[PDB]
Amino acid sequence: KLHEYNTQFQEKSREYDRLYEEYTRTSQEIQMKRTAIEAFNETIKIFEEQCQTQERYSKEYIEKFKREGNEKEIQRIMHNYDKLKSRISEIIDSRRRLEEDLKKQAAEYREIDKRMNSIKPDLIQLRKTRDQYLMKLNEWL
Amino acid sequence: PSSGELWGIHLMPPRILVECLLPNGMIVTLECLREATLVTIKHELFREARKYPLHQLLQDETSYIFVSVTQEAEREEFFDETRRLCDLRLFQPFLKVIEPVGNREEKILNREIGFVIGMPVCEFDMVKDPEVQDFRRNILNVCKEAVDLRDLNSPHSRAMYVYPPNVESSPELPKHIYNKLDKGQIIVVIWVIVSPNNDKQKYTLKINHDCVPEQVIAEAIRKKTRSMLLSSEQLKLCVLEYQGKYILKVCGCDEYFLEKYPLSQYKYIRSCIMLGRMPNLMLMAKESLYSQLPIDSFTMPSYSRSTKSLWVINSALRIKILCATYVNVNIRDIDKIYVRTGIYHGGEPLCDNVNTQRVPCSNPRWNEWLNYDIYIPDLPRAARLCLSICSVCPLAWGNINLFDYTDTLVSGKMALNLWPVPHGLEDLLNPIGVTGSNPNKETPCLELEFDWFSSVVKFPDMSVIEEHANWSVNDKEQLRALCTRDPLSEITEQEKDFLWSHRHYCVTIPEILPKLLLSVKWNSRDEVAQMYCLVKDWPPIKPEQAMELLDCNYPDPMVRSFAVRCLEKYLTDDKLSQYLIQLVQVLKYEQYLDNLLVRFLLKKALTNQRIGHFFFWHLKSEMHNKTVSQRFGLLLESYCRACGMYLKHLNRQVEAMEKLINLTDILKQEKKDETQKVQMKFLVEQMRQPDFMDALQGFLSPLNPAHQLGNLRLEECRIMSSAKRPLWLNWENPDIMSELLFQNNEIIFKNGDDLRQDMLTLQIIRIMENIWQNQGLDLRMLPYGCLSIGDCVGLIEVVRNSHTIMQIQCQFNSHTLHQWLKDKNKGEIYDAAIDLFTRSCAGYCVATFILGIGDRHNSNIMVKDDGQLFHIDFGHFLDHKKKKFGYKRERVPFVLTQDFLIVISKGAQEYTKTREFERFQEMCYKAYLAIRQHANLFINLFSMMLGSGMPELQSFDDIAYIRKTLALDKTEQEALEYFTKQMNDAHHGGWTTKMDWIFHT
Ligand SMILES: Cc1cc([C@H](C)Nc2ccccc2)c2oc(N3CCOCC3)cc(=O)c2c1
Ligand SMILES: Cc1cc([C@H](C)Nc2ccccc2)c2oc(N3CCOCC3)cc(=O)c2c1
Repeated sequence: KLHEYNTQFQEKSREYDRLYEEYTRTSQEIQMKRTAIEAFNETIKIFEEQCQTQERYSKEYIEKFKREGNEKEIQRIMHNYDKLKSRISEIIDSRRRLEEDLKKQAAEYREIDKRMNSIKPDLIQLRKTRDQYLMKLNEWL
Repeated sequence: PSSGELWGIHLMPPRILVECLLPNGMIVTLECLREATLVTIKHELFREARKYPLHQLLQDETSYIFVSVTQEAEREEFFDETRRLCDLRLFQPFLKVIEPVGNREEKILNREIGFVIGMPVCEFDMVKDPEVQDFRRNILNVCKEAVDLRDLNSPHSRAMYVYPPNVESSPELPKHIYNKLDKGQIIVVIWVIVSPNNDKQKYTLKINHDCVPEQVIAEAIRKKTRSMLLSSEQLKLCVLEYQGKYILKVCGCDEYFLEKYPLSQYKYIRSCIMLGRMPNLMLMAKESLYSQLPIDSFTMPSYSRSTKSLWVINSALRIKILCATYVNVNIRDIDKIYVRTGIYHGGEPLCDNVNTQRVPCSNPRWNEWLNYDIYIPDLPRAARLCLSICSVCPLAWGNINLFDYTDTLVSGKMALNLWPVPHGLEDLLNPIGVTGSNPNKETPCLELEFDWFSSVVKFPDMSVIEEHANWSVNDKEQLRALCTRDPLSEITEQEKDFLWSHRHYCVTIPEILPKLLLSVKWNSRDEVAQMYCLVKDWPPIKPEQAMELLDCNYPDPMVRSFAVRCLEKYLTDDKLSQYLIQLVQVLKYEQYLDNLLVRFLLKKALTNQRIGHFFFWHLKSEMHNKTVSQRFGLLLESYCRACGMYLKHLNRQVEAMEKLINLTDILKQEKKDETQKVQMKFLVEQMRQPDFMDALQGFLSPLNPAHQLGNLRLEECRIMSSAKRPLWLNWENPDIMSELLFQNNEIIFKNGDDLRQDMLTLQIIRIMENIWQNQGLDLRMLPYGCLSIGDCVGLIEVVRNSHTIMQIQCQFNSHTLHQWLKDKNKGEIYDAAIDLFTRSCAGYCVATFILGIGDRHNSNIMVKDDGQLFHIDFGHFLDHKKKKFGYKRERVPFVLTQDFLIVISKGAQEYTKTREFERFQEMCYKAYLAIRQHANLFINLFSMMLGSGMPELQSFDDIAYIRKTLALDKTEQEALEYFTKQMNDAHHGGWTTKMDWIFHT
């Protein structure tokens, strides 16, 4: 029965293709996202450096106002530091969320490898199982 | 690894908020248009910086520059302020303002090399390894040697690197082309613009086809001058002194005749001759071409800063397989693992071996010394280890050069990140695969330990080997029928022994080298040394048969040296450009980055920027691909330094294609899966925005830099049904003589489809046309141009006035096709238009048969109004369908034979047994058998491409199909029989007049 092993062959074969297409399509989003992780790390690095320049250049001015009892001007300076560190919180929340999708892809990728290897050898048999039936009569398709 | 305008957003809003980080230490959110230039943003920010605190301690805006994080994650310092926000390829919308310290504004403005190239140059700096660093530096020595060459003779040498002559090589005309002339001479119209109205004054001329442009100028001179009356001696002085003060340009495109070639030898003209159209040239002031070609300007960069012999060692080769890292399958469903090894030279030398089937899948350890049975001194230079971590199937594979690029034998411990197995590979080990650690570190990592000996072991050099080579040192005559043979034929052990036996005798039949080389026990020492001695002083061979020796089966440095030496002696700049596709993919097999081939190609790319142009694009095509990403990276960088000003123009186009890539990515994925109507007002409205008009107007065409893409027609630009979302684009030809050649440059841009097969097939097609032409058959193909610019991104040349047979045949009637072509070629032009069809058809028939172009159809074939048919959209290539079934399966007969035979035999009721059909049928016989005698060139061209991940060409058995299509063991007549029998074979791609396949009755 070729009609019997053609049903196995086409099922294992054409699932390997849905499986191999999810392999290399996932694999791209893996390295894609990971290099976005890298860009996040340089953005959080630069935003910390801007944050460290306020606390430098602010020292002498912020004191000068405290002395003169300005308050209204002191509150504008801090309002800007308030934006600054708030936006670096968002970068980090955004980084962490992408950090997991990466880990999640780590898991679900390895599982596509697992089952991709599982399909390989059992397909290797089914193909040369069909050799047994080379015994006009091309119609059992 | 990225795409579009911002991380995750394919396309910026019409206006976005961008966080500007000032140096006064404060954040200035600023409202911007996506179009806006950096010069205008800075300016606008700095007005708004006054309304924030600490506004006084900021400096003037022109004492500052922007910096941000690019989508490939790195601090880009935006020195060029032309640029627009959308083109900045930012990660997040924010900008740091800094003082532009870290000078060489000029040198730091070669983060355009990093854009055009595909990988940022910073990455190469921050790379360990000596070979990579050694390469970048030493390769600059090839670049000086280029720039110096192209600059000695400064006016002319320059205008020859840009704008080299497009010459067909061999002046000698085929006599069937020559007769089309008339008295061995040809008519030619020479145009000239004049001061006021751009007044196009013409001057027509009959002149000897074989004369050089210099002379054509002089004939022009006579015509214009000698209307007015003057002496013979005067004309002859006027030529003398002004003959060479002019040059000749083809009308319509930047392709000049700057060289003393026979006018027929220029491709433009010989094309005009056989095609039977009249060449229109433009006479230009020599001075005005030269004046508008800049300075060469090459300056070099930052990167310019106790051992034994191998033969002393007296032991077998052994290798400790230590332990893996991890491997991804579940314990229960199959749980036995073993590392299969084997040393190689292309095809196996040492009788290889496995390792103990110990299968701790939990913790793959072995710690066993695998002892191979080869003596360490016998090891050839190209010796290399291959391996894989297999299962009770391959799983993960890898390869290792047993010698450094320094000639040092590897010693001691080292890890090797393994590759995954290709789709259609089942064969355990993989030796035709690339050699090195997987750059992807998140992969199976297997550890090794080689032996360390007393001190560092090195492979001997030439002179010492030649000492050992000298120390060691009819019906046989008609076994040169060994070298009249296809290269994938195989040879028996007697045939190997015979070849080897009579090797000294061999030097006078230089053709046989690839078979002699194949008959050397590489696992010898003595034999290889005698061989190294022969190949040193072997007599040179034809470019084509020598470039076999650069394929994956000849991995020895000595061998390949000889191949390249052949190449630089023969192999014209014509035929180099022809086979360029093949030579770039064959680098993939060269062990070390700095090899004589990479040198030769780079010099040629910098000697001739027409080669350079494709040499660049062909390399950038494979830049997504990590196998060669490193190798092609460093090479492509070195092209980009030495190319002079073409880097302005490569940039212009790489930015253009990127805009298209990302635009079509919106139409595919993004919320753009609906009507033609919605996508065409979106696309056409998007294309009107400034950033866009500038990226895709005024630049050169990647298919051919000769034609300038001018303005978009835009009203002519549209999208195909197909869910690839391919674009049909129309540009103006902004030439003054636009209207003489092409006024429409139309191009098909395409995502999704791997254009690489089309790109190869269309190359093969052209070669067949040349073989047939030079043989005196006039089977006219149409090998339209088509370049793959990347990963399933491509460009396709649009043939004007063509139609698909479908459009043309839409009750239905088989005559329909013919009774239309008749209508388009009325009365006097009829017998001529059917000749074209019949020849066209015959060629494409025999061509597609040989290559086994995938199941063909109604919209696969096209026909121009004049009657020339041509095939498009080849895709799935040489058989290949056979992989889906695994059998010599029946397929749909070529149903169109009916429509075609009616056009071939004119409106004939009966057409199978006509005077006309014999004439066609003959042509197909002639053309088929013609290719047979040039068979090997094809087998070689395909085998050079094994490297590329083309799914149809991932083994040698794939190529072997061309042996089956040709006659393999068969002799001319036998082969003509096989052909006809396979052509008249119904349910096997052919035709009968049963007219009832399908059902049978
Ligand atoms: C899917 C597809 C479609 C076409 C048609 C003829 N052109 C088309 C392309 C994009 C939008 C609308 C039409 C094609 O036309 C061409 N031709 C265009 C005519 O000159 C020769 C190449 C090649 C193709 O590979 C090809 C592929
Ligand atoms: C007019 C005409 C006729 C044929 C017939 C079926 N082949 C044929 C040609 C010469 C002698 C005998 C048969 C053709 O066969 C083909 N086949 C040839 C087999 O491979 C697929 C394409 C293509 C044609 O365009 C084609 C065109």
